[PDB]
Amino acid sequence: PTYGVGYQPYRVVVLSFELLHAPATVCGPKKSTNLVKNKCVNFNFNGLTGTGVLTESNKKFLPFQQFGRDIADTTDAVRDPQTLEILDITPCSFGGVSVITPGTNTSNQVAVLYQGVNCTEVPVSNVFQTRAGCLIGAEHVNNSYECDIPIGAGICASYQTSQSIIAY
Amino acid sequence: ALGKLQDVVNQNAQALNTLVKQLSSNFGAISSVLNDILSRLDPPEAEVQ
Amino acid sequence: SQCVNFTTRTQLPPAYTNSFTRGVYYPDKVFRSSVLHSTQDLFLPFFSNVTWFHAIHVSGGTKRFANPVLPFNDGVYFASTEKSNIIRGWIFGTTLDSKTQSLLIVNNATNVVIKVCEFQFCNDPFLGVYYHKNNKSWMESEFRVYSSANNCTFEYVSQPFLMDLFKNLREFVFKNIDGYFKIYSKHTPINLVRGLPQGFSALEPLVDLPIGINITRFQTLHISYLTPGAGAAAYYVGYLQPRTFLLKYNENGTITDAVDCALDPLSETK
Amino acid sequence: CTLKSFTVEKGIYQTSNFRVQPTESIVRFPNITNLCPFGEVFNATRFAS
Ligand SMILES: *[C@@H]1O[C@H](CO)[C@@H](O)[C@H](O)[C@H]1NC(C)=O
Ligand SMILES: *[C@@H]1O[C@H](CO)[C@@H](O)[C@H](O)[C@H]1NC(C)=O
Ligand SMILES: *[C@@H]1O[C@H](CO)[C@@H](O)[C@H](O)[C@H]1NC(C)=O
Ligand SMILES: *[C@@H]1O[C@H](CO)[C@@H](O)[C@H](O)[C@H]1NC(C)=O
Ligand SMILES: *[C@@H]1O[C@H](CO)[C@@H](O)[C@H](O)[C@H]1NC(C)=O
Ligand SMILES: *[C@@H]1O[C@H](CO)[C@@H](O)[C@H](O)[C@H]1NC(C)=O
Ligand SMILES: *[C@@H]1O[C@H](CO)[C@@H](O)[C@H](O)[C@H]1NC(C)=O
Repeated sequence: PTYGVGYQPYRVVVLSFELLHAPATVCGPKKSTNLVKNKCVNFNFNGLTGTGVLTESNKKFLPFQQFGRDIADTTDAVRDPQTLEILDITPCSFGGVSVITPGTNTSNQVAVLYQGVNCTEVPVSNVFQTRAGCLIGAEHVNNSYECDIPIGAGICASYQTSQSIIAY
Repeated sequence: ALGKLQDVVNQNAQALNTLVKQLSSNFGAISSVLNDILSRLDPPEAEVQ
Repeated sequence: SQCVNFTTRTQLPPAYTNSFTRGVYYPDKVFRSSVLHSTQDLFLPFFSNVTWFHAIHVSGGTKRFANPVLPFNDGVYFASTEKSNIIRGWIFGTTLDSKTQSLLIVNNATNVVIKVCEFQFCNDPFLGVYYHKNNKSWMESEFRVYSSANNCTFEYVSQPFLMDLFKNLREFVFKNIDGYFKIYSKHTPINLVRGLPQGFSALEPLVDLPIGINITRFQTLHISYLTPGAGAAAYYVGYLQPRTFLLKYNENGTITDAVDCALDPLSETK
Repeated sequence: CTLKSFTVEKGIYQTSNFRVQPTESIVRFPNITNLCPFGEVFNATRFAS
């Protein structure tokens, strides 16, 4: 114990990494992040990458089955590798963006119809969740008139009385 | 008896299915998914596929 | 261990039967429901010739009935009909000697041991158990399979368990593809007395091992009941082929039925 | 700009496509494969010559 540091014992460990043309057996701890649901996220489950919204699912996956495919052969559901639960994957929402406009010769006020999108993913005063999509800038009216600008799903919009665009 | 209608519907669906299945064809490319090519090959190499 | 030598060696003649409509297993681990899906992979063609034999686990009586070495081809569907777990494991390889790497799978009384090594398999691999009269329970006490095992390339032992020492049908599918040895398994209670039962049951995957070796032959391993001094188990073997199958996933996702496209014109239409 | 005109008549015109991008990335893997025994080497009470 009283020798100089040069003559004192030193324990040495040498780590060598044998990398052959064979399947690897040693790896490092993967960085798994928290789970996020009901929000468009770029997910990667066990190397399966994708983009979509993860929602709690009622599908009865078998113990050994991981993914859920469909006729589209696209991953509809997954099994969270850490917590053994089933999550439905929905493609991140999208749709056409049309503009209900009375003739510019008449007015420059317009309404925007986001077709086939719920009124929750639109960043967005007036909002209408019609079966054809989310209509913005249109004032819903209970009174029914003759169709003027056919929006769809039985809803038509028109420029009328101060005047504004009314969807009925 | 409703075939005239049902038939029509099927054809529509059929076309879509075919169209959708065409997303999974290589057409000579290394892979049928753009994301894999982009993540693996650099633009100079990826652009041909 | 040290091999046990038997002066007299014999093997029963092979027998042939019909595969009927078995050998269907889940090709991948992708769930599905109420859908008819076509998959092209190595499957057991329906109504194929099945080569089957009997495994003698008791002598009564100095003749050693040794199992034969069977080719592996692209994969093997192995079924065992037995009361007690007579069939315990298999050996896979090409030369089945120390020259080339060889795989050995076994399910002893303790656990499942799977080892890929340059084994030197014994001429008559022996697994022997004796009845413990005081304990009123059989206990395995002899294991002489390989004379030596050098330069092991893989080892995996399952968790310890106790094996119990109206028949049971245990079906297995072994497929060596891309250096992966995939084992799919199914266990059912079968009331038939003889012959490969006719019916349908999908085989769930059991485990995939990246052994990455070449396999062309394999042999079965049975248990020997040592007694102070007739219902021998039976087993069947078939060879898979590249085929296209239409599998019908039901609501729960269990494959309710399958259709072999290339079996007959009707199946081709289906 | 969609119609290439300054004057737009009454009607509904498909102008654009609304798409929602991903807010963040989620990565999940099976958390434990095994656990290499490095402690048996470093924390060994006695070392070899
Ligand atoms: C790892 O996953 C298993 C699976 O259920 C879980 O029991 C365990 O708590 C997880 N470990 C950590 C550190 O999260
Ligand atoms: C605008 O429309 C009205 C009728 O709706 C018409 O009388 C008028 O001439 C139009 N204006 C122009 C500049 O064309
Ligand atoms: C939009 O989402 C809300 C809550 O997620 C839901 O109640 C509503 O029905 C959705 N819109 C449509 C048209 O279904
Ligand atoms: C339309 O009438 C319904 C009931 O008839 C009522 O609930 C709704 O608030 C009315 N909408 C408007 C904009 O007045
Ligand atoms: C199986 O092969 C044997 C001879 O190799 C033949 O006699 C028998 O008929 C075959 N099985 C069937 C079902 O044809
Ligand atoms: C085992 O490997 C070593 C070195 O890799 C080699 O020298 C030896 O010959 C191998 N064993 C046999 C039986 O060849
Ligand atoms: C699905 O599984 C549940 C629970 O295991 C069972 O109650 C139900 O009968 C099954 N249905 C089918 C069609 O197999």
